[PDB]
Amino acid sequence: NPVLRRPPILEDYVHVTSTEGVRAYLVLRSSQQEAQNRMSQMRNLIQTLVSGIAPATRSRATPQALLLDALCLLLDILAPKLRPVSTQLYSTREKQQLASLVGTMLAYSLTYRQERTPDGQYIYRLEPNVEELCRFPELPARKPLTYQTKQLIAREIEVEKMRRAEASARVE
Amino acid sequence: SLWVDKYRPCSLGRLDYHKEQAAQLRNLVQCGDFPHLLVYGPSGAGKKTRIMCILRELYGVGVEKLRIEHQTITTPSKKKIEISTIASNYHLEVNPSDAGNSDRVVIQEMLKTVAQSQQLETNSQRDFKVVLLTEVDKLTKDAQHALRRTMEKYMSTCRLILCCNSTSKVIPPIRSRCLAVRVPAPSIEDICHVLSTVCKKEGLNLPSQLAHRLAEKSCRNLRKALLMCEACRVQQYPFTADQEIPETDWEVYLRETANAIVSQQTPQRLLEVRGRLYELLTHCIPPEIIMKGLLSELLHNCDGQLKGEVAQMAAYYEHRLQLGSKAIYHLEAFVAKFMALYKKFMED
Amino acid sequence: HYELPWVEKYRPVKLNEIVGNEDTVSRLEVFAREGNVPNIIIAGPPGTGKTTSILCLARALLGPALKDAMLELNASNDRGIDVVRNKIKMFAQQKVTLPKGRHKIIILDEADSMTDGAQQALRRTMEIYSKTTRFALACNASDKIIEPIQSRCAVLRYTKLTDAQILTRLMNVIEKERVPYTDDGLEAIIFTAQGDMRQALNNLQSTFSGFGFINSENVFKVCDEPHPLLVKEMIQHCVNANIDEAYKILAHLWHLGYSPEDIIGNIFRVCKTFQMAEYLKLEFIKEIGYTHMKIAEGVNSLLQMAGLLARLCQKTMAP
Amino acid sequence: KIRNLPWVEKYRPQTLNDLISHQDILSTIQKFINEDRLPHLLLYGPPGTGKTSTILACAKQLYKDKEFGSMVLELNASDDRGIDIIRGPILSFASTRTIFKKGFKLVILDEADAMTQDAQNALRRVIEKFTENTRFCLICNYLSKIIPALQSRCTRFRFGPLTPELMVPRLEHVVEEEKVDISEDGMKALVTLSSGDMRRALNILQSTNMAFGKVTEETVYTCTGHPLKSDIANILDWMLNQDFTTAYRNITELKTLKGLALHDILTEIHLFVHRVDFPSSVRIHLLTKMADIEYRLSVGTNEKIQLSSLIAAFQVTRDLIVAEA
Amino acid sequence: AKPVPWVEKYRPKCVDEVAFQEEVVAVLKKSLEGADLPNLLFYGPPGTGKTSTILAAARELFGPELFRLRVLELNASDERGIQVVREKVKNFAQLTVSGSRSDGKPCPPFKIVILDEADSMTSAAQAALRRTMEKESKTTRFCLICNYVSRIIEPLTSRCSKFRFKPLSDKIQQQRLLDIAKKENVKISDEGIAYLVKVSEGDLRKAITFLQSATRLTGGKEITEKVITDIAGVIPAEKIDGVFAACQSGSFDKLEAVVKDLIDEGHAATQLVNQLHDVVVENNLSDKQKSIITEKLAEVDKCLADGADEHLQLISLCATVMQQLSQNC
Ligand SMILES: Nc1ncnc2c1ncn2[C@@H]1O[C@H](COP(=O)(O)OP(=O)(O)OP(O)(O)=S)[C@@H](O)[C@H]1O
Ligand SMILES: Nc1ncnc2c1ncn2[C@@H]1O[C@H](COP(=O)(O)OP(=O)(O)OP(O)(O)=S)[C@@H](O)[C@H]1O
Ligand SMILES: Nc1ncnc2c1ncn2[C@@H]1O[C@H](COP(=O)(O)OP(=O)(O)OP(O)(O)=S)[C@@H](O)[C@H]1O
Ligand SMILES: Nc1ncnc2c1ncn2[C@@H]1O[C@H](COP(=O)(O)OP(=O)(O)O)[C@@H](O)[C@H]1O
Ligand SMILES: [Mg+2]
Ligand SMILES: [Mg+2]
Ligand SMILES: [Mg+2]
Repeated sequence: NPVLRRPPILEDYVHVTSTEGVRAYLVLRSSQQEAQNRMSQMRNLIQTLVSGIAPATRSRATPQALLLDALCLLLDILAPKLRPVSTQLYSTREKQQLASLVGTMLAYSLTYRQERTPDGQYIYRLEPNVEELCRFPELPARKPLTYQTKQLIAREIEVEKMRRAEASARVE
Repeated sequence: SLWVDKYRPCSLGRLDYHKEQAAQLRNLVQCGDFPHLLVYGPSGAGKKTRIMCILRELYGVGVEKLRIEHQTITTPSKKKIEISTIASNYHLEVNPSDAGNSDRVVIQEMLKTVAQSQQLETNSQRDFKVVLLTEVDKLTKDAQHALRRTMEKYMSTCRLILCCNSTSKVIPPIRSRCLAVRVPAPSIEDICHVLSTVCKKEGLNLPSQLAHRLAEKSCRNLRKALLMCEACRVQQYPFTADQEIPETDWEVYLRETANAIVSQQTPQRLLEVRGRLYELLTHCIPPEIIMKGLLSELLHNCDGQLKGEVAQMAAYYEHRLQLGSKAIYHLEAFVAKFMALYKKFMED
Repeated sequence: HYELPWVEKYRPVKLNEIVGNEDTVSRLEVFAREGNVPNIIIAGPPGTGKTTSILCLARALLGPALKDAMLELNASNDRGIDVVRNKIKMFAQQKVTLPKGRHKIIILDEADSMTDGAQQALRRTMEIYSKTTRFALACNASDKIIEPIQSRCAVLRYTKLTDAQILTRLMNVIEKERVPYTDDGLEAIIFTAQGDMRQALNNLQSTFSGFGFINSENVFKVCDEPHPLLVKEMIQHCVNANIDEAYKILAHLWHLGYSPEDIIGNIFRVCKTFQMAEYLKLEFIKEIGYTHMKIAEGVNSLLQMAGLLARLCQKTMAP
Repeated sequence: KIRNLPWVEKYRPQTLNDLISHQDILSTIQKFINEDRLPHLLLYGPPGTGKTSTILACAKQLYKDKEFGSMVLELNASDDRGIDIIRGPILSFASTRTIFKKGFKLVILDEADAMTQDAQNALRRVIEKFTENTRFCLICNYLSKIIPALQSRCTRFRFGPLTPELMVPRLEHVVEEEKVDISEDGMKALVTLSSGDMRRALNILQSTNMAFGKVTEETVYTCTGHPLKSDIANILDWMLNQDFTTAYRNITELKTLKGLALHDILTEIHLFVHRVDFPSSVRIHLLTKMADIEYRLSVGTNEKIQLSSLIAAFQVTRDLIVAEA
Repeated sequence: AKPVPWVEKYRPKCVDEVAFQEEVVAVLKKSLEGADLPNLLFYGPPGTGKTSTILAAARELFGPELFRLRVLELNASDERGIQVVREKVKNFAQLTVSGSRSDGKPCPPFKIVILDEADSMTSAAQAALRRTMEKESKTTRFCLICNYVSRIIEPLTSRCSKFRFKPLSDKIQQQRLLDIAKKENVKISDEGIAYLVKVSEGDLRKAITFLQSATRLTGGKEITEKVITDIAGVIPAEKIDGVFAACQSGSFDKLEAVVKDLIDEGHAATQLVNQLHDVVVENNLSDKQKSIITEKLAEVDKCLADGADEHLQLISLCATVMQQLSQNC
């Protein structure tokens, strides 16, 4: 036993007592590659997404903060219920909501555009594809905006960009 | 501008919560001899909001006109690295963690270019310059050991407001020289008051039970609570007490992973949740947040004698994930250890 | 006249005397016997025999025309932006009479030190004058040679030398030099060789010059290795979970002034070839790598080596 | 004549018989000297064991005083040793003969483990091409800092540490030529904890005679440092004897009155731990915990928590040691 | 007449103003008289005056006109490599002592190297300084200052002679901050300043910087106990008692509530580890439980030093101390 109850006579010893107060003595003497490609492509998509953000809103949150909180619920903001009626027959509240939605699209620099399909029809989609960054394959589907609504949003974005150009012309 | 950008406070007095700390930081920066600040707390507490209020009190109304600067730095391996910084005429915010392992160079070269460069104007601009080194908890230790000598050789020229979430990842050599400013997260009543003030600023009417559910389902994160409140506003404008709040697809995926471990504990379900976790990882959510959400949804199902061991395992696997390089293997190890523990718990 | 060292004395002259990677050696011997060699870049660890193979191939292809059909450059030359334009290109345009199947040979040894602009300028000179001249380059790290230079040549990769290929040439040198030898000295000198022929030959020269007889203590005294018999005993004590005897070996090695990096490299090399259970070997290698990360990050002392020994003893009692 | 010099320079082994420990390497290099076949050498080992003394003794023996400047090219780390020096004075030294007397020359590169890698890869052709004209003595501290080609090009000599069984008469000669009274206990103190080499024992004696004038164990430990085994026995007696609060307050009293490091309290406690006959499982646990505390202290931790962890590692084992009986 | 950083104004200008360090004050005054100055080893606790005493000794020896030509103070605020101590210290040690004091004061015939904060040096960095110290000892002098003596290797501690630095009692340091705030025309009660010098744990410079930044925080008004806990990030003791009550309860729901509270209170996890350790060593827990809690605090501090998440490490530490506190319940 390395621990001695009796103290050593000739050899040096170091004492040891426990909490009870009892004395003792010692002796001193292909899924991974494709997933990595997908993650790299999505990181490049995130960098191109945050590169287009205006500097006034870029400092307010990190890319992690914008990705976790302000993308999917932002995607819920950007797709409200919109009736297929022209802008001349819209109400004042609908015009204000349209102006606010176009302003929030301009703040994040998101613009709809036309894309081609092999089936023979045209589709509308955002220039940064943020729908891959939010929706999951197992999630239940949601009704997207119609062709007329997305085309109206795109043309209102274009005329609002020209409105901002002429605003910068008249203030300067 | 969403509901997390159109409704942010301007000055320190305009905060809806932590008003006595706002008064303390107002008196701190009024004299002009303020030390290096280290702001910390949880995510969504109001840290960056209070840093912008501090910069709004320090300088004029010219701190909000931010610009983006792209700087190409040279590594010791002679490989050029682009870093994106936010700049102004009054301060400078750098996120060196985007440079990864080269962040020390951003400490050793970029910081000097803001510290050995004197201010061009001494009347409108004050005697010092503020450097917001954002997410310094994710910085390398060599960068922080190169940070102490830059912040103390040029005390009279540059100030550092280091923003982080964990000061424990910041070395105590930094924390000794700098003032620790703590930003607590708002309480449930504070989040309900913020949501009610936002809705009354938008002409809305928000039932108290729905505001309480929005506050409870955001884990005391005000940004996520405001964004899901706007999601509830868009989804159904007549606000009901039992309104389905749009839970995020990341959280729904973690819920389905938890219910998949509950329903069947087999290696093909392990491969399926590996696919779900890969889908989350390719969506670039950081794996610490994925581990936090997995544990938060996971312990709601486990028994009272099972919560602590799963929490300790989660902490160990998060530590090993931060120590290593690849996160999928450590997340798979966490899910495999949890399903082995559940199998042992349900089989006896 | 002075005696050359055995590294340069026993350099092979023919391709049949070159050992290691015998498929590439046979291909080069076929190209030397027949002719019409393509552009060749040889990459691998140093001491493999890239320069020797290039020299033997060039000698066997040329013969008497080595002073006119061969242009040899090394890292001691410039090989800058002017040498490629005004020395390589004029030799590519130089009319040299040669037999059929034989081309002019431009040896560019150690192409890692050559600049990127020189490699960009070399491309058109290699492509246009490939009917008359050929290019044979030797490099250690193949990433420094750019992609267009890599694509224009048949790139050969040489592996590390095994023990039998080293031992055959060592027995050849021993029989040519009449060196009295044993088996333990040979296995110790190929343990200290670690796949390097030149280091093995220099260690053999050191053993023959210092003592003249080949046993394990002689080579471990003149090559001053950390003596992997004691490291083997230390790993065996960590298998038996005896921290006292393993620490006595560690204190004996530490009293002699050995660095932590060298003793942990020797402990990794001994643990690689150890004889135990496979998963126990995996856990030991993982723990040794975990401690080697601590050593390579900067902190090293007797305390962390004692912790390595104690964790190796703990892994035995963790089933 | 008396000279105002340090005793590590005042008593220097000018000749090959004055060096003590490495008898076999000295005999081999004397055999190389006598028949003139001196090869390229690389000398390494623990610092302060007589490598620079050996190469300077060989240089002053093979080359005389009137011709030492034309034979020995000595460059150290204070001198710039870039590739311009490799292509300049070293290359022109190796490629030329001697003006005065015919013979081969010597190049010494002191502290050349911090050499630039381009210089190391450029010196290989200088060594091999001019091996008849000159030989190269590369002296370093670690073998890993040089390329394996330079390791193979020069014969390797590891100057080992001076053993306690042989380094006593050098101390006796120095203390006889200095006329200082010395005891056997002071001899044991100079032979045990003086880094295992005769590069500091002379400096220990010189600083002890500078500070006090008499060399005993009491006046050295109050002048050197490296706190006494009574103090370490007390700082471990608090951990293994008293309760956690009193032990923690007394050890932090010692560290906030004396000024002891926790890192070298760990080092000396670690050395003490193998002296103390702990049980094997208990010592395995203590070694794992102590190496964990050292690795924690190698990064940005709080030192007070690590001191409490060092106490707690023993507190765990207090009951175990007592109940083992 | 600008407000100076108030750790700089009350520094001792001479060696006579240094308190409680009687042996080294006598040795330094004998060196001022003209005696032989040995190589110094200043070792002791932080805040007791290792810096200002030798700086006032240099001010008395050389004055303002010869401070920049003879005195070299090295600290961790600049890069200290192997080549740095090979080149700069050895070249400055080989410089010639020239220039005399114009006010009639005698000048010592050597330079001074004040090596302050000498724990950041490695073994080879201190191994390089040895021949610099001894061969240039006629031209320069060395004063190795550390708060930790044995981190200097046995050679370089043997090349110099020690002088132990005595700590400060609580009553002597109370008065220092007392007068500082009195002169600054600022107000602080007795309980606040007593808890301040208790929290600082003997580091008088840390206490003075706490006083200055708390004066900045209050802006001229009363510095209360809550701002004293705020200025060091000190968690209130009832919140730590909140942890020790939620862990005595044995319920993981309240434990997660208080851990999410502390995370949502934004408290530093390292400071939480420090305060929990101080509370656990000032209490009456058994040795097995206290050892397990402190070892887990060290492991948690390692994981948080390597970058683990604050919430997960906090809930793991609080879960195992809940297990320890409810083990005997
Ligand atoms: N495979 C081999 N067979 C026989 N001798 C060899 C072999 N490899 C090397 N040698 C000997 O070692 C000497 C040096 O080999 P080298 O060809 O110079 O090494 P290397 O493979 O060219 O690597 P580097 O980059 O040139 S150092 C040769 O001159 C031979 O004496
Ligand atoms: N064998 C020895 N016998 C007697 N004195 C010795 C011996 N070896 C070293 N010394 C003493 O040590 C002093 C310095 O030795 P050096 O050879 O300069 O140290 P070193 O081996 O060069 O190590 P570094 O790397 O230069 S610190 C000499 O001046 C001698 O006084
Ligand atoms: N002995 C003393 N006499 C008078 N004032 C003192 C004394 N010690 C400390 N002080 C005062 O307290 C302050 C702290 O002293 P410092 O010299 O900064 O502490 P320190 O010695 O540097 O701590 P370390 O060990 O270097 S971290 C000084 O600036 C003085 O104002
Ligand atoms: N005092 C406050 N009043 C109103 N809204 C606030 C307040 N503090 C924070 N918020 C909101 O909460 C969110 C917190 O995000 P942020 O300020 O970036 O903190 P963090 O940096 O911790 O994420 C912001 O979007 C902000 O709009
Ligand atoms: Mg070659
Ligand atoms: Mg030397
Ligand atoms: Mg100090």
